[PDB]
Amino acid sequence: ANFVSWKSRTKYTITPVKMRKSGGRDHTGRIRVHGIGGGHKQRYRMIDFLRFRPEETKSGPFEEKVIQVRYDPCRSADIALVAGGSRKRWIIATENMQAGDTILNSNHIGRMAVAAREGDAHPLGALPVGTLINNVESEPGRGAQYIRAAGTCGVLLRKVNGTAIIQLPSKRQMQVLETCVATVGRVSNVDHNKRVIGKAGRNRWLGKRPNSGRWHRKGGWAGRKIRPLPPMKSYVKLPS
Amino acid sequence: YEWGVRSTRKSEPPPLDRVYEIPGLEPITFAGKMHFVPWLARPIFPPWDRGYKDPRFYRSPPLHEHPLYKDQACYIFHHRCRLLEGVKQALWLTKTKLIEGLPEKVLSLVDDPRNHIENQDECVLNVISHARLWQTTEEIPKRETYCPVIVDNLIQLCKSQILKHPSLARRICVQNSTFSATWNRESLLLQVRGSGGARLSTKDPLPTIASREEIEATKNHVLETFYPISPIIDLHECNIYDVKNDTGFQEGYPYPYPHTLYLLDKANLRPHRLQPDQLRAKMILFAFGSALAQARLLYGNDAKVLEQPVVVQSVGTDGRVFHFLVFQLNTTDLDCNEGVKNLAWVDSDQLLYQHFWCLPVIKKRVVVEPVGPVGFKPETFRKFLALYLHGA
Amino acid sequence: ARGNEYQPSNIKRKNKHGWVRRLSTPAGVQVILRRMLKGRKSLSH
Amino acid sequence: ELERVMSSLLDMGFSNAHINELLSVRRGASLQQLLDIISEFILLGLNPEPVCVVLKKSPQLLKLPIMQMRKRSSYLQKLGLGEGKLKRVLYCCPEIFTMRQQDINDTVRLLKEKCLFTVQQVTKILHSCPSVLREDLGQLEYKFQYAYFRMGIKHPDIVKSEYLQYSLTKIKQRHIYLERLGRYQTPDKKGQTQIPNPLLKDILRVSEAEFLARTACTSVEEFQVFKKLLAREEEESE
RNA sequence: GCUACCUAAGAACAGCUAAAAGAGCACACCCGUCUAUGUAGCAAAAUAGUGGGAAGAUUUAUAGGUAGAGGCGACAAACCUA
RNA sequence: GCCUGUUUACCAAAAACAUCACCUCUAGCAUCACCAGUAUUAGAGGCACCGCCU
RNA sequence: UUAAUUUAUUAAUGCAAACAACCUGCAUUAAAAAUUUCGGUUGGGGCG
Ligand SMILES: [Mg+2]
Ligand SMILES: [Mg+2]
Ligand SMILES: [Mg+2]
Ligand SMILES: [Mg+2]
Ligand SMILES: [Mg+2]
Ligand SMILES: [Mg+2]
Ligand SMILES: [Mg+2]
Ligand SMILES: [Mg+2]
Ligand SMILES: [Mg+2]
Repeated sequence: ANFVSWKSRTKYTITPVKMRKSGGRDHTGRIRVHGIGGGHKQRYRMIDFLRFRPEETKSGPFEEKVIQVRYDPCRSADIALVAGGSRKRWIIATENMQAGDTILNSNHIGRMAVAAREGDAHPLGALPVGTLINNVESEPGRGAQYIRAAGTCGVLLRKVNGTAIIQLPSKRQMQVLETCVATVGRVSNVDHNKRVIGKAGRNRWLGKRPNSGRWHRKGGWAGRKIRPLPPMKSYVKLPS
Repeated sequence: YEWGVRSTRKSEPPPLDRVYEIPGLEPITFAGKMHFVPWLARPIFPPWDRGYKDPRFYRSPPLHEHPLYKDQACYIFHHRCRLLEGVKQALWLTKTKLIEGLPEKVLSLVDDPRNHIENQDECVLNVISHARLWQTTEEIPKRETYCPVIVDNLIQLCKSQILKHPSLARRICVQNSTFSATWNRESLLLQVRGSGGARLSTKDPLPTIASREEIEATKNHVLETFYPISPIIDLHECNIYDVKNDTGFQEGYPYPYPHTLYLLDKANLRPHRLQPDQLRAKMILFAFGSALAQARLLYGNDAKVLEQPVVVQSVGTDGRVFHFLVFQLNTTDLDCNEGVKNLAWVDSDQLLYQHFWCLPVIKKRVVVEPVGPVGFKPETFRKFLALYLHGA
Repeated sequence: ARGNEYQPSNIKRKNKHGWVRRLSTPAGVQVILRRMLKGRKSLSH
Repeated sequence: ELERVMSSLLDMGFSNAHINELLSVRRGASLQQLLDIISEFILLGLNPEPVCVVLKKSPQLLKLPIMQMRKRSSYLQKLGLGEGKLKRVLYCCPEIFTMRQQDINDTVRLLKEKCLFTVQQVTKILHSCPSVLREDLGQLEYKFQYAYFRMGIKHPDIVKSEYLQYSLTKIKQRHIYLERLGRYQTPDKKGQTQIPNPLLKDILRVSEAEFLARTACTSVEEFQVFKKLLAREEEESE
């Protein structure tokens, strides 16, 4: 197929980008993921997941003003247009982020624990143990990848040496260098669980389509079965 | 995270043939064949020179080599720039103090009923109805059509006062005029390249509104600042620019003095339309730019407090909502935040009419709202007429 | 109900069976070569 | 330096008594290695005094390469053995950090693929009885299939009552005795039995006395004779 | 170029009732419940009446994509040029 | 059978399929699907809206 | 499908090979498959 990814834009921008739906299809044109197709046309707002991104020819901790908090069609979380210095960027909004609020993005690992105010980003080394966090990086400067969905919140479980133990929302422990940045608080749109789809049409609007033949293997779906050993073959299906 | 996936990035050229790595021998390529063959070496073609020269096949040089390129980056405000902080940002950029409401000097010009137009409300209602309903064979005219129409018809209605005011003969509304003004603000050099439209030029400069005492009183006022938003935000940071002050006209032009800048936000789509605050900011910046170009043309290119302040008006409208501005530039010493400050009187969100019903709404076969404007406000047209009559 | 499976459109015809698409693959080139060998008046569509 | 190590151990929750105990425990182990090992152990969620007890019991852990120690700790965290879970594991079988990654992985893969145990069930089994890791493959599969097919037990019950902890010899000795006595019946194709079978706690958890008095209702002499007979039967079969 | 699903960018949806609805009645439009006709027929699946939906998980034009043990499938082994 | 929908083009429109709702299982993660997403997420399977008594 | 035959291919491991990644060869276990078959007598079928 003549499929070229829509994710071709190279320069970050605030303008929503026209994104092409896939239908669950590979670049080969064959269905790779079932149950995807249609839905409301959407525009993609490029999220800057690296909260500590000091502006060009600038460095050090910087503050930013929350211009607005907006619904994002491409996420469970709602996003925040936030402006600092002479630039604007989209970030993931925390639970109580409001328009006009101020946000701190620092790389400073203070000797003492920094007062953790919801919404600001500090290196994990600077946070008190037991603080709720989100938008957690795996490596310093990689960019947030974990705890990004609406209402999610990891816990800074431990800090020893230069390594911090985080409890991901799946209640799995993760080891990250304490120099990696995370933002304080739980992600916004905390009521995303309680939303009721109500009707099949709403899922169709969200772009989920009812799809069958999801396995493509001979015989379709087949649950795993325990293959009895030769000694145990005599007891597999004992008649009544 | 890097933007732009590999599959969309330009493909890496195929590796060079190993024959090119062997020093002593000349590879045999398909260059002589004048066409590709897969079993011969790929030629290394020298770059082609005569290409990016033809006018229809031209490549501009890199920005570094352009004549007006400058290492110091100017911040330009053009017609399609939307200030984040709006009026506050414009006030900081222009070193201006805001005053709510139009000045009494201009507001009094319409208090007496002699200046009131005969059949004023009837004519204004006809203008609104023509712009919004009767303009075209189409049932509902779009904003791109009814904003310029409403502005031009209101201007004609005001110009009809030439009977009472013969001084109105010494003015003309020019279109597509473009001005440019540069000035410094705390080592930041800002330019305004105002294009807009409908510059009302007069043969005589407008009288100053603020007295010497008020201009000096502006010293105490502190210029409001916003943090962490820099005042530069949403201004085009450009290294290619011209620091010349252009008033938009050749020397010797009759009607040299700007009187009113009519800015109209006629975009059909709300996202393409300025917010009211951003429109007021654009009005402030364009009035300041025209006033500054006039000041640099008259009293030379010297930063100083103006002995004779330059007054420029502006009306910024979306077709329904109007904003009126009188800007007094009384200082070309903009770099410092201290001293006498320019001052702008702004009247905001003066809506000519609340809503217009192009179709008669019918509920249960009963006409509820008749066709036409609802909530028409003659006061806004009074203010418009006052601004037009100022200086006459 | 059936029989009208052909809903003509010259864009689809040329894009599906045209000379350029035939030459775009080695298999289609062999299609054209077979038609030339047979002596077809119309090599492609 | 010893200064840095002492400051770190003053941090991390360790008291001076345990710090001195561990310093004495050092069998030519560099202070840097000891600090790294203790740091990894408390990263795994283990408290300072269980860390001290474990290092006392098995000083060999301090000899582990830090790369291997970190890899094993990450693997255990992925397997879910962490915080208070790792404590009883490091007591019952402290050699998990010394076992081969391949051995642990193949035990887990046998439990999941060839035995159809959920991830949570695998974590519960490892937490309850780490002797499964010591137990060789093949034998473990035979034990599980004995529970599943011949005994008619399901995964939730096999996990609830730590069937995999008990020895295969004991399991067969009791189950075959019950079956030949007729007090235990393999569930049919429908999964039903004429009489409800005794519970696995009543079969394996209890001692021989109550096992023969309440579940089997037979005599200890008869049970001993049956055990010897079953040993002969197994030897002849194999 | 049928059909199934998808992609891009379009278009259509009277009137009444109701009021922001996978709402009601009912045109266009889509479908195909029942009956009759037809059965080499007008038709290799139609006609007439009746009936279901008809602002939506709708219908639909255009261009593109997925290819045979493969595709596609709100699974009927349905559909992929009778 | 929860509902509106879908299906055997051409003998079956249904109680069948789907469906909101719920449950189970799997997955700690970047530059071609999932997804420019990150466990309130994604994928798969089951069941049947809902509500009550145990 | 607990019919027979395979595991070429993938996925895991192991051992060699190249000095961790990656890759080659040889094994073992799986997944996915592939190929192939359906003796005779007894109204038929079950159990024979
Ligand atoms: Mg068609
Ligand atoms: Mg309608
Ligand atoms: Mg309806
Ligand atoms: Mg369908
Ligand atoms: Mg079926
Ligand atoms: Mg139904
Ligand atoms: Mg229905
Ligand atoms: Mg049919
Ligand atoms: Mg039918």
